[PDB]
Amino acid sequence: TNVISITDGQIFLEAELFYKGIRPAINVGLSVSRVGSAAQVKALKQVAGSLKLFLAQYREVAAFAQFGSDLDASTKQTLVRGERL
Amino acid sequence: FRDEEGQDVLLFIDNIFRFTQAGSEVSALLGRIPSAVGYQPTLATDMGLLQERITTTKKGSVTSVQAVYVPADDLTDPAPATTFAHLDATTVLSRGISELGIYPAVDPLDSKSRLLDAAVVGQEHYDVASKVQETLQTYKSLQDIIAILGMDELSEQDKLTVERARKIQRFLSQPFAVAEVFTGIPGKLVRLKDTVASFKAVLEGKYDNIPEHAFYMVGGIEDVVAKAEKLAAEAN
Amino acid sequence: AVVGQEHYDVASKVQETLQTYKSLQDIIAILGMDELSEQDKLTVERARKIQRFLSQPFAVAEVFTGIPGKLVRLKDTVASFKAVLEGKYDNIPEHAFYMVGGIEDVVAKAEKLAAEAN
Amino acid sequence: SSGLKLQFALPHETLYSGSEVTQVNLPAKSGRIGVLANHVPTVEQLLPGVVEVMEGSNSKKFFISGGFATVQPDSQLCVTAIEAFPLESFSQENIKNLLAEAKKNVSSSDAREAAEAAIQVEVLENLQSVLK
Amino acid sequence: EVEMRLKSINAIEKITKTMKIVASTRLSKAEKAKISAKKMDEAEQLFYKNAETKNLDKELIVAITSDKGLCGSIHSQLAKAVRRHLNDQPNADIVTIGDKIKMQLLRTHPNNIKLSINGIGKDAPTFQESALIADKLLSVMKAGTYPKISIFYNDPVSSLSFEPSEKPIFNAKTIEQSPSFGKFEIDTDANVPRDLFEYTLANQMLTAMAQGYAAEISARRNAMDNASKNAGDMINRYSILYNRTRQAVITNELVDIITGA
Amino acid sequence: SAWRKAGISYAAYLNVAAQAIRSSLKTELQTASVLNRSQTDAFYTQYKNGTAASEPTPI
Repeated sequence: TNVISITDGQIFLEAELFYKGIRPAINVGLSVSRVGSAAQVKALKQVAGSLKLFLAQYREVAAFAQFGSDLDASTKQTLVRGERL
Repeated sequence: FRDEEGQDVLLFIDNIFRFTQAGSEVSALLGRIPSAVGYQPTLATDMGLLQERITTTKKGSVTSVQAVYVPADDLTDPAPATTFAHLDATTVLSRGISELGIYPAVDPLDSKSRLLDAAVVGQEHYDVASKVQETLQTYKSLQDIIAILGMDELSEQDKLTVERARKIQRFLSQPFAVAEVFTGIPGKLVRLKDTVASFKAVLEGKYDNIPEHAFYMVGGIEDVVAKAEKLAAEAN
Repeated sequence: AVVGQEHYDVASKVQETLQTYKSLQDIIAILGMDELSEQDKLTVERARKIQRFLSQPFAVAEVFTGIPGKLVRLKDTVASFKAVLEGKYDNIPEHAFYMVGGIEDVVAKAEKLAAEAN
Repeated sequence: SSGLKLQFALPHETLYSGSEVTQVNLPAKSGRIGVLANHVPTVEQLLPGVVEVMEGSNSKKFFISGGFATVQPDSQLCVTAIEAFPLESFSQENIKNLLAEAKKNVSSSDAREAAEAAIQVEVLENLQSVLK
Repeated sequence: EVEMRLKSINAIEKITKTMKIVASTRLSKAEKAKISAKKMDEAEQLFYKNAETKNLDKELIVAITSDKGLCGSIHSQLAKAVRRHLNDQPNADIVTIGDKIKMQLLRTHPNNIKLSINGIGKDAPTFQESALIADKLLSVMKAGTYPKISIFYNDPVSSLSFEPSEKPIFNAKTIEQSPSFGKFEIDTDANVPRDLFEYTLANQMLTAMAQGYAAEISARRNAMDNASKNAGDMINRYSILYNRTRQAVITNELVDIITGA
Repeated sequence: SAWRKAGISYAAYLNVAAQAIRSSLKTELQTASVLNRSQTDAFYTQYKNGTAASEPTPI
């Protein structure tokens, strides 16, 4: 808690994603970068905004990927994009 | 500033969680055998001494806007609950909303206000706020079924409510005059009456045909239609 | 560059299968194993077969497990696990991998259980 | 019993169930049968065609896509149906004619498909006659 | 237990709730379809009790189920019903519709089964697919040869309780002659025996499969409600355990502060 | 006409009649139910004593 409260950013490497083979398994759901796109390449910022949006959508829909039931076409597309990313 | 000058002042606590952490810390340096909450025995004493001193005295009023940092929702610890006891109106800034695009990140349904009543803020203001909150509550209530089933099967009344709630949620995001170094969009200093009028007009269905992207990252309803025209030009 | 690309791929895939099993433990538990997708069910079955295959009799534990403590070479283990991950032994019951060594022990146990059960 | 209790049912949306009806003229296997009241019990298939249902309302054309002329001794006629026929919305010619010509063009398949193509052509001609 | 609590609250409780909700939304549409088809089913059954066409004195078994993967107890109930029927007579060409019922029939009587159909329980029933299935069954299997045809399909009473209701199928042999075939006028040149035999084989099977889908999704709703109750009480007891453990952290910090300091 | 003799069967007669009725209609009449009726994916397979799956031919 102390180190999280001190440092601007907290990169979260949790073993669950590593066991899922993400490697280095950055928990984007919990990882935080206060500096953010300010100190980032402009092209990198452009791609990373959409990347972060798509990973957030995948995270909030990732449960249905585990369920694997008859999902909506848009939700299926978002899940496919998130898993591919 | 409140007493001698006799003017309303704005007290801004950077992080009350860091304040209580530092209090427990300085307790750790000294003897200060922790008994009250577990990490600080004095915490109640100095915590009340601090909070009690912000008071609307006969000379002036001090508004204390404190920021509470919850690490991974550590509500079990008494420290966030102690701050939950002091305040009267909360402005929680859950990260999930900011991840969607509304970077202000304040949760419409979890940011309650003590003075949010028709007697204080106004009948029209309270009605608009309650209706918007109900619409957004229905939004996140039906979001799960929309995700697991789809949009077509949803009822037409619920379809209208979810569309209006999406428009309102985009409307929540507002340019900050302090955020131009990261966003580049000039800030929009809106007014409370203008805010209530715009929200009532949007919820009334007069601007349902306007795309939801128009309400995103704008100020007033005039800014809404301006961004609508801009995005229409960009698209085609 | 140490154990070889094939060994690394095999280890990563078996870890993936076992992690899918652990993640879907509760899903099998109270939601229902049959209430699952075909791919997830196949991965769970492969992970269970792998976990059964991880058992190995020990010579010092011969009196404990009741099976002679045969040894397996690294190349044999890599080849057997690569073949298992390909699904070549899906029809074989999970209990065949119990307390065995190489894939030869697996097929011998499968044949003996088929003969004794008929 | 006075009149008839027509039970017009569909797998998607039933039309009538024990409703008063005067004439239930329906396209029998041989021809079409007129049912007025206490008709003789009978069981017999229906070819596609207009199931003329006279009731308190105005003229109601109800083209059928399959059913039985099943009449009870108690005048409770039950005309089973598969596809409904709106009085005016269903009546269209361009799409029907185009589909008929396309099916006639693709009717030169094998004998198993040829019989189906011929029956489809005959039912398309029936639809064209029903269009009026 | 933080990961366990998370996977209990947001991975087996809320999404199971919303999947029960979508099951209920499907239940409404399937109930509408079921009553629509039950209209002509009631018509046919009342006609058949009006004109007794019972068959006297080469058997057919039809396993009709949706594609749901054993939603609690409906598939086990259907499997035990077909097992009992096979014990009564194991000399019928079993036709299986679905996946779970298909593998149940495979593991029970692989020799008796000779036809399997997949991709049926995708959504609410459609008439065209059922009629085509009936045509295929009467063509390749020649259901007319068997005097009796058995169709298996569950029936929910109101919401929860289900039974393996079976409806007899009347062949052309028992239509051309019957105890009360003279009541209803027939046309010999029209070949109405075979026509009515095929019509009942189509209508009864179609509505049987629609009712089986309705019962399957009702049992799915019941099973997911049971799973939701299990998730709820597991979450309650594990949240009590979580509070106990997190308070035990406070007790541990209390003891090491009053011992060390 | 010749469904019993030359055609497939009576069930095929209802199938073709229903398909003609649904497809040969107005554009606005092609609702969701009509879409489900048009879409057929019954992949029947001929099993055997040894569960020899012949082929999942379309219906």
